[PDB]
Amino acid sequence: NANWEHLLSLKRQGDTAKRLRIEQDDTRLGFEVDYDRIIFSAPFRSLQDKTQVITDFVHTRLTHSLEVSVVGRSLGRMVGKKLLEKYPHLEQVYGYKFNDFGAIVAAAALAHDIGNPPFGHSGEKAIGEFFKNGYGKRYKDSLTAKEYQDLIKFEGNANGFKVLSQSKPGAQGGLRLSYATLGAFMKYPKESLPHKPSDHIADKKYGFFQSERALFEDVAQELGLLKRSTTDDVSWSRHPLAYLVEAADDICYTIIDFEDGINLGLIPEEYALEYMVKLVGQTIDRNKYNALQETSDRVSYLRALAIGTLINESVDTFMKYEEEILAGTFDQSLIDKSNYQAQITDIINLSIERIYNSREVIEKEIAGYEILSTLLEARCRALDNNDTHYNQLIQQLLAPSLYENLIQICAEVSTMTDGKALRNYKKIKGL
Amino acid sequence: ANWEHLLSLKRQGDTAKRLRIEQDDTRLGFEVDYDRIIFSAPFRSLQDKTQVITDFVHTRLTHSLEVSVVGRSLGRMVGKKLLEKYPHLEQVYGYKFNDFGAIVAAAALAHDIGNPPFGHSGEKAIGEFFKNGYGKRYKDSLTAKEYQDLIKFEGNANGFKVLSQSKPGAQGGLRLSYATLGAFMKYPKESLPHKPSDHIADKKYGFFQSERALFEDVAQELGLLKRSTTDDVSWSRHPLAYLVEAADDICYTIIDFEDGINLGLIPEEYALEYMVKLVGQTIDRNKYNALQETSDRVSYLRALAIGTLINESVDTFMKYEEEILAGTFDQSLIDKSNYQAQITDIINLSIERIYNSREVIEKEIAGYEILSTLLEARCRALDNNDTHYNQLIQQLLAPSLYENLIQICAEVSTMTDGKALRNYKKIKGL
Ligand SMILES: [Mn+2]
Ligand SMILES: [Mn+2]
Repeated sequence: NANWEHLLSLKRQGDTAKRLRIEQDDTRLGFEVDYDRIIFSAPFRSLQDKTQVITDFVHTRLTHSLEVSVVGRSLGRMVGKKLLEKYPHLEQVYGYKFNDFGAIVAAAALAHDIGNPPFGHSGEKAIGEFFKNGYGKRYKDSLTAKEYQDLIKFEGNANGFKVLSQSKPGAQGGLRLSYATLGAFMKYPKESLPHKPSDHIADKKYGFFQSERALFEDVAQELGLLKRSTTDDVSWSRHPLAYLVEAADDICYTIIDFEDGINLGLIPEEYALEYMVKLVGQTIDRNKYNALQETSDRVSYLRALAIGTLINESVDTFMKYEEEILAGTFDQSLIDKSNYQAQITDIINLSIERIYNSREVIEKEIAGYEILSTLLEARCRALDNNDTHYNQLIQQLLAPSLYENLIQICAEVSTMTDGKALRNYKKIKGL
Repeated sequence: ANWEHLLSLKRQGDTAKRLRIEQDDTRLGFEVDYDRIIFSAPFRSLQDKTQVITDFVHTRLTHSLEVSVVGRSLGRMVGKKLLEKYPHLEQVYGYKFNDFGAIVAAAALAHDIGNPPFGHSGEKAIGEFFKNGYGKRYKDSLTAKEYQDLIKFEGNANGFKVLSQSKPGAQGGLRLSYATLGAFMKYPKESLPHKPSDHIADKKYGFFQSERALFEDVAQELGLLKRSTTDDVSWSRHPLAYLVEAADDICYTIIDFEDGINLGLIPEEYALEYMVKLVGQTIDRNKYNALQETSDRVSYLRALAIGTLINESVDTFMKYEEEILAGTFDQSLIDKSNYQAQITDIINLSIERIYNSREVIEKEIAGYEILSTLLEARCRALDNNDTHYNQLIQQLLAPSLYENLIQICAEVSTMTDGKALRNYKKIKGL
């Protein structure tokens, strides 16, 4: 069974001595510094020019990441305060405070989208398609089964972990986030294989590439995560705070996708109160709602309330199943146990029908397949014959072990802004 | 002046006091303020608002987030020292060091939220419209202060308006805590008199006549010191305003320099030359030399210089803490820095190579045309709301005379750079 004293590790990669919570300066608390390191990092700043499914210029992945980190800070503060009541020795002996849990969830949430390719899950699938059926199929017999699985099922979560921890000359350990933050980041503590060994949400995807396996082994050992398999296919039970990072993300994309689609016209405004009345009625001020004269103001009032309702419930679900999560025996997400799962489901379904299957979004994702394939092919052909005049040009333009080279090409194409990607694609194509 | 009152948790419309000891620690009013700004439409609109350069990767949103991060750190470090200097603030009123960081962080997060597009040129295009352009005609129908609001339109005062604008069903706007609004107020003065002293608090003004009564309520709750010797009102800065200003000062000095270097406008060699004193005692030379990319090298130096400037600003603040509390502090915290010469060399280099570059002058020249055109259409429709064309302009751009003109200026100010150009193009047929 896992221990909250080890799960709240302040260790950073390469540390030679232990970091005790009591001995920290509260003005420079490890977990809070993690948040700043992310805000100021080049991968986070690049989210300015990375659009979500809809490209209205005011629907960015930076805003999503920001709002997920805010909701995440709330979730972790409230759970953190209840956990210190249950296990008083964590504050009495180890010096932990409730804002520590707030900070861990907030930093992991803030970073949760940092490694995703452009164009959504279509972007991930364009990359996988490239190595499964495109030019990149040629590498299959030179890679291990799990190196190849990293590629053909390329996963933005796992690319995220690489962005946060990648060593470079003069920058060992990447952003060097606290291990507790890295533990909460990891929604899927498993390798690419075996694929979907169970129906648990933690088994649905994978969380780290082969290139990062040794790194997460260090994190998992320090946190004391529970070994879920020892069959040479490593996987662990989720760090408890990872459920809150997931819940914050789930809450935001459920409610705020709905809001956005109402504002963009894709969802008639009538559905707003219809799908959300159960989630708001115990807290809504009817007088205030009927005075608001603008649709955007009405639906954002409803969204603030729906999000408040879901945070409060998610805290309760965590505390109820707290011992099962600590044992690694909790099989669902926090949101899967919500009493509003009927309402959440109808919301998600309407959002899919009217937004994610809208003609604009389908078009952006189809063009994304072509943009990502073209960039991957220019990179891989340059890797294969670095001697030609053209491939040396391509090398100066796009990038000035075989598996490490391929995964790095994937990481770099994935972290390109939409601006650099399209401009470089157009250049390659003569447009 | 008393830190008990300066740290007020009041929200607009309140009928009873808000005791710090009775706040829920997971719903603290100062931290709620941050989240309200983060989720607000005006803050989201900074996504499509460019700063000096249009690279899509230098937005007013990223600047606002980084100023707020540097402000949280300042508020935090200063807060602990204030609480150790004034222990009754914690043992009696229940304030905590994280409270100062939250106030500074919220005020800093919002500090650019009312700024017009196209930078300081945007502000001057709005003023010229009312001083010598079409808007000149209203001068005889407005008090001196009402007109001065227009001819010297100020992004800072527009930000206060945005944070507090009442609308049906939304009294008080974001309803931020009064301590946060105090921390936001860099220029607690009205548009007149114009630059009374050479003090930075008097270089600009901070609230329009439309918001004068709101800030009067704020200044009274917080117990700010009236420094005005006339009917013209003026207050000494809320002490935390010095930290909000310092966070902004540190970020635009160092990060503009970093941006200019990474963009290509400033040669790389100037990085170490201009920042060696700011980083000499904390830089790891082997780490630096091991960094291969210039971007990563300048990021390292930027993090180091900000670290030095934050520490020095905290020390400066506590050194002059009683003078700031008494409203007798005459400078910015960064004005008192030992690296004033390095800072000035850095600012003057950025001015020469970034702010006067051809690409920035053209954007500003174009910004003038865009803002003047939108202002004239809205004002002509205000004057003759009866014609078919002016009703059309009313539906597209906006679906008491001073109230109407200050509103038109606020709306033109908060338009994204994108909406400004598109609406400008429709008004011109493209
Ligand atoms: Mn997300
Ligand atoms: Mn600024």
